[PDB]
Amino acid sequence: GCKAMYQTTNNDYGQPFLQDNKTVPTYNELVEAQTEVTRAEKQLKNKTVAT
Amino acid sequence: MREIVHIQGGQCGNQIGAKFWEVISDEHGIDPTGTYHGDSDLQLERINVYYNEATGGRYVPRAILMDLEPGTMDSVRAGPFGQLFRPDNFVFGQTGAGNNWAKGHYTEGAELIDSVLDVVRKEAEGCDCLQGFQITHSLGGGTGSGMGTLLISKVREEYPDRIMETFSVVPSPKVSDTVVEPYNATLSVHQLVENADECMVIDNEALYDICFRTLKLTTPTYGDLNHLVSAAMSGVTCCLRFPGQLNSDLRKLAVNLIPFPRLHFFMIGFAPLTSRGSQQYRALTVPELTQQMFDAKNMMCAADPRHGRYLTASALFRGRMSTKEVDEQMLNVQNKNSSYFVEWIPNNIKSSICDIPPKGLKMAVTFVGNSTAIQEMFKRVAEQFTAMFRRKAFLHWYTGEGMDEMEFTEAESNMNDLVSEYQQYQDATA
Amino acid sequence: MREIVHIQGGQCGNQIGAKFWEVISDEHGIDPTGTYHGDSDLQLERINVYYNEATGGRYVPRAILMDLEPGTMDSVRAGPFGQLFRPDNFVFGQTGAGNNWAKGHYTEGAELIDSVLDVVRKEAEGCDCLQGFQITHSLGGGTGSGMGTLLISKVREEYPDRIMETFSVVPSPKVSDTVVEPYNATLSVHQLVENADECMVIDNEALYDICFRTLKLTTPTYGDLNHLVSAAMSGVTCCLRFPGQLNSDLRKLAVNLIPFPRLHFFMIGFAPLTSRGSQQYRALTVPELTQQMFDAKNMMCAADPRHGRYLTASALFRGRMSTKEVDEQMLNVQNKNSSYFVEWIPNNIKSSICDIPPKGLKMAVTFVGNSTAIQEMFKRVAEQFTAMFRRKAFLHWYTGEGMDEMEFTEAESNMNDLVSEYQQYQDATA
Amino acid sequence: MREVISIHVGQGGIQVGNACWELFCLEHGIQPDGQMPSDDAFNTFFSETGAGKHVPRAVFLDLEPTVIDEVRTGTYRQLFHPEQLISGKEDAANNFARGHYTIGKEIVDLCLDRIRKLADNCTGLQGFLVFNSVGGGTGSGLGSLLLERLSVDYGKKSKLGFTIYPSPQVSTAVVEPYNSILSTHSLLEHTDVAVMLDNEAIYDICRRNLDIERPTYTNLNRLIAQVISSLTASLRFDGALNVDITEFQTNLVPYPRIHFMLSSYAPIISAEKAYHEQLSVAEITNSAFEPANMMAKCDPRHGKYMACSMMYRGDVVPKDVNASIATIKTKRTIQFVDWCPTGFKVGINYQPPTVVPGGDLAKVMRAVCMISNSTAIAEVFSRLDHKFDLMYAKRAFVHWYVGEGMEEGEFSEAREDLAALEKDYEEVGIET
Amino acid sequence: ADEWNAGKCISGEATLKEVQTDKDLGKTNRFGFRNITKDGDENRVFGV
Ligand SMILES: Nc1nc2c(ncn2[C@@H]2O[C@H](COP(=O)(O)OP(=O)(O)OP(=O)(O)O)[C@@H](O)[C@H]2O)c(=O)[nH]1
Ligand SMILES: Nc1nc2c(ncn2[C@@H]2O[C@H](COP(=O)(O)OP(=O)(O)O)[C@@H](O)[C@H]2O)c(=O)[nH]1
Ligand SMILES: Nc1nc2c(ncn2[C@@H]2O[C@H](COP(=O)(O)OP(=O)(O)O)[C@@H](O)[C@H]2O)c(=O)[nH]1
Ligand SMILES: [Mg+2]
Repeated sequence: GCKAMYQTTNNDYGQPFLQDNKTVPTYNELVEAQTEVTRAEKQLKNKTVAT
Repeated sequence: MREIVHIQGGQCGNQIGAKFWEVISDEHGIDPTGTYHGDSDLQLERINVYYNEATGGRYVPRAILMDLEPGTMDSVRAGPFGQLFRPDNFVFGQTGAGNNWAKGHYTEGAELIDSVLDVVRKEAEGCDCLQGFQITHSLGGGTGSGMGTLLISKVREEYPDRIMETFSVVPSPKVSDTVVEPYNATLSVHQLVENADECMVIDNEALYDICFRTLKLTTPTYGDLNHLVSAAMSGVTCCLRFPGQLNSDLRKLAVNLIPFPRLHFFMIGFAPLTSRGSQQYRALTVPELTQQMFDAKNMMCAADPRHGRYLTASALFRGRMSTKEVDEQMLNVQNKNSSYFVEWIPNNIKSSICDIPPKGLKMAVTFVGNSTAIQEMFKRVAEQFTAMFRRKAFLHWYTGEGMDEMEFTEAESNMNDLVSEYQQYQDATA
Repeated sequence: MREIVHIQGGQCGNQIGAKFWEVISDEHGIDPTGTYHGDSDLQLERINVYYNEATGGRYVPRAILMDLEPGTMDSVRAGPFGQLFRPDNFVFGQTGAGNNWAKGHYTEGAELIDSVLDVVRKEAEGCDCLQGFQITHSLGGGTGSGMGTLLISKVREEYPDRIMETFSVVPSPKVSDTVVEPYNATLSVHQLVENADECMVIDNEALYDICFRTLKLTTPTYGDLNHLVSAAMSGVTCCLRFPGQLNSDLRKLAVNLIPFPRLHFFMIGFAPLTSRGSQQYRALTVPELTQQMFDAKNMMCAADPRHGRYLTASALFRGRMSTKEVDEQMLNVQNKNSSYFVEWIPNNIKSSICDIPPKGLKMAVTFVGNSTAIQEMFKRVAEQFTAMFRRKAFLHWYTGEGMDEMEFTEAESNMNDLVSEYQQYQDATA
Repeated sequence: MREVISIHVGQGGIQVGNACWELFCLEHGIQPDGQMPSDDAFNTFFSETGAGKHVPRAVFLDLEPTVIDEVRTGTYRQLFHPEQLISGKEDAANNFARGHYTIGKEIVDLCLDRIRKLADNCTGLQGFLVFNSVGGGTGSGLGSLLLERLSVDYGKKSKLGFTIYPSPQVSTAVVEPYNSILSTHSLLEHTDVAVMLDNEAIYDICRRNLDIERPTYTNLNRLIAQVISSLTASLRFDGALNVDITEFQTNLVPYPRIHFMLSSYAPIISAEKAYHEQLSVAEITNSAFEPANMMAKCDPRHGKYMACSMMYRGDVVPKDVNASIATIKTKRTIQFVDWCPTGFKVGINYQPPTVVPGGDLAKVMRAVCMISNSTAIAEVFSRLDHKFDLMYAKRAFVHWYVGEGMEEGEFSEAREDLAALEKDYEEVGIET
Repeated sequence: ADEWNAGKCISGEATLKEVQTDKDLGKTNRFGFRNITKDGDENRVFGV
């Protein structure tokens, strides 16, 4: 019994906005910070549930 | 809202229905006392499909239990989840059937059917808009195939437009349990084809094989076999109780799976099924779900699906997955294996998606397929019947209760009629 | 204002009356010592209907107890709630009738009835505005069957415009306790049909069937049967003693239920009734209440409604509920069972809503039905009567106390005429 | 200066009267005990006692004490006059002969004396409003008797009857087709205007608009009270186009025998789905002509229209009504009779409707109430005629009537009057 | 050689939740067609 299991499609229609309008990251840092984003994507499952 | 009423009869039917309400209640979060204890709101929008609300706040299922002997029902009421059933819904005889089809359909069943038919009517008129009936029973016994087929015939007269579901545990020669199985089995098929709208055959031989080889458990019991039937049955009507991308109730399945009115015998399967020690090494993705879906050893029937041609198949996907990948897998199978699919019907596979997977699982698929390979089960039953009927063995009990051998001859011809007609579409060419 | 007096005769009548007074006292909050300790204003709002106020502030029922034997009289005096009755109202003979209608109607009744008629006149002249009389008796016992009907004749002779009610327990064929029973049954019916404005029939076998099947009691008794009858009796005057949306009284019921002067024999029933095991599985709603009401197994009579057609029916509803639901249910049942309803009177169902349900229940229903199926009881009674009378058996007891065979012939002819004229309208068509 | 007297007879009339007086007190702010905490609009329904409380101008009449005793023990005990609540001892019990020949004779004397004691107090009496359910004993018995006595004692005063006829297919009593026709003969020549208020139509209104699947009688009575307030609203409230009671029969009655009409009301909405529509004058007037919104179970599309008296209360603008009415005439599904070119009598009031606290209705700026005379009302007289002939053909339930002092042959005149009335509707409807 | 049920089972126990009247009389419990207004406007005239 998991609470996250009950989330359903058709709730994907408009729901707020995660990133606020006053803290927009610049283009320079978004390019620079892709190393951790790729690193986080690859090993997220390996350190949470694989252990 | 479009409710369905459940009727279970006979020894095997009660055992199947005993575990069905265990699975459904756990899915909807209902304790043995009938008080809702769920966590998510989606468990209550359509809970009235299966359960009735009572004053005081407890939910009672609309289930009817019928038998000629009180032995099995006294066992089911004392077990867990046995207090849910309304005490007024138990109807029983005092003589039993003894695997005598005539006794359960002509002499004893004919005098008790009036009482059980009354409570059947009472539940039906209580529902706002009835959708149909679902029956769990066995074709290898007296009380099962006797009143089971009698009840369907009677129900069809007062509800000619409502749908009907039956889950028939038919005998297999490898797993023999009674010496008079061929007699009463071929008699029920005669009457079952005329009335029921959806019939899904099941063999204990297949369930024993899937437990020993796929699930890989050393000592199976009837509890485990009943569990596999419960999961498959609940997956058929799951989309009727939860939101999803494509909704498809039981009426939609019948339209897309039945090309001709007499061809309504299907074979089912459930995926994924893994052993207790090998679930870490697998990946839960659509490509791996479909490969086990089409496995010949994964079906719930002794018939080999690779010995004939599929007429039409239906796949109910549960969980969250991309719709493009679902269809791409379906189209790919139909092209690479053009030899196993009938060609005069284009795109003979149906796909349905629902958003709520079973508890404790990430993705699941319930497979229903109308295949011409099902004729093999009728072929072997016919051989055993005619060999034993020629010497008129074990017959005087069937003929000793107002029945004549004329009905026996008619039944075997009609089942012969079904087999020949069912096969000739396999050889049909455009 | 519009109060009624109660008079009871015979052993069965006395038991019925005692339990009825117990039920009424419990519902109105009157202790066995006659002191008021109710909890609501509506309890004391209309207490004048059934009770009298004496000095000191205690209440006494306006009940008149009549009999020829002091045994049951002393038993009911020493039993519970035996102190409510005024000691003067006890009038009894010293010999008894010995289950002889002639003895109870000509020899001792004629000489005893002067005092009981005096006390009846006293009560009737003492009450402000009389509404009617209600009498509890049986048609099998000689003393009740004779003295009660003679007193009905006298009371109708002296008070022409008032209403008379009789709650009579008619003989049953399967449950028989007297051998001369058909004789005095027919003799009672002949006199009763001429004078009684209303007649209500009860069957011991019907009560046994109800308590064994619907109630599922292992050891029923006369206490339980009297409790059922008492509840059904108080259901009639509930609407007269309590406010409601559509109030209705005895005259209203008579006008709306009696089409023709001699067709005034009704059958009653009470709902809801459930066993202790199924107490919590039920939901109290108007649809299920009407279903149980129109269920033939709930009737207090052995006559089967499916063997005849309803002329008129009435349904007194107790409790807070919507009027549209009741009206729609009545129309729906009348349209669904149109073949069972007489067709030359449209909307032959009367519904009344009262706002005070019985103590302990949120809702309750009382049913009074005038159907053509009641002729069967008279048919059986007349069959037994003529079978015994063709041989003149047991006739010397009746012929030795003033009567002769011409009275028996006239009574048989009148009963046959009632049966024939009552059956005529069953097949009469428009 | 302008007054009307209200007569309540029978349980059906009383149980809707107390609902009406609940609404009237809220409109004028009179507390239930009768006092006003903090101009003389109330004078049409109430009369000052000299110091403090205001008493209603209505008399309650009944033969059974159950409903009256409910009022006397209720919280409205201190409002009504103690001796204006006339009650009997014995019920009529669905018998018309009992209320017209046996018991009703001994009570009508008491009521006329009180009505006389109420008319002398009034100085500018306008007319009478009488409430009674036709399908009952005392409702039809006493109601016929009061109409006969008032018509000779007062004469030219206009009498308005708000009758509740039995529903077409559902009913409470079984013999009400008998005593419905008997009272029909009496009211034809003794009341100026009669209104059809059966229960089936009101049940449908609650189910569709308010979405009340299981309504009780109180919901029905509240809706009726709103119509009565609107009809009288022009008498006690200033408006752009005022309409008096005497200005009804001059504009609604084509011929003296044709004075049966059916009503409608709009808007009827809850307070949560009212956010999603603007309730413009153009659409509220369209909902008034919806055949499902008629207060009587009759389909107006089966016949012509004679006249329509429809009133707006609120902040409607006169130009808006003409624009809305012009659209109606251009519509083809609504057709009028050929000899009546203009058929709209319209009034405008400045007083928006009020709502009882805890009531089902919501408060809005606009409401329209209609009284319409149409040829389609001929169906209801036929359907009761069909039911009566079925039972009378074998003289069912007749021994109850002949034994109470009424002649057996009286049923012939009652039946023949309805057939005469039908002949009038079919005769007037044909073209020229 | 009979429990408490001796004709008393016509009216027994019936806890407080059972006895209360139905679930709604003359009112709608549907979300969209209910009568209660929100907290923001306890009273406002419903038009334009
Ligand atoms: N609209 C409405 N109609 C009612 C109401 N109460 C009774 N009626 C109507 O009245 C008819 C029966 O007459 P009743 O009002 O019950 O009794 P009555 O008018 O006082 O006449 P009696 O029988 O002599 O008491 C029924 O068919 C109903 O249509 C009510 O509260 N609202
Ligand atoms: N799946 C399953 N099958 C059962 C069970 N009990 C009996 N059976 C099957 O039912 C067949 C015998 O049926 P029978 O008891 O005669 O049916 P009946 O006449 O209705 O009582 C056997 O071949 C068994 O395989 C059970 O608990 N589960
Ligand atoms: N329901 C009920 N019936 C009773 C009771 N006592 C006796 N009877 C019935 O009354 C019949 C005999 O009547 P009887 O007592 O002789 O009447 P009596 O002569 O007037 O006293 C029997 O058939 C019984 O079924 C009782 O307490 N309750
Ligand atoms: Mg009344």
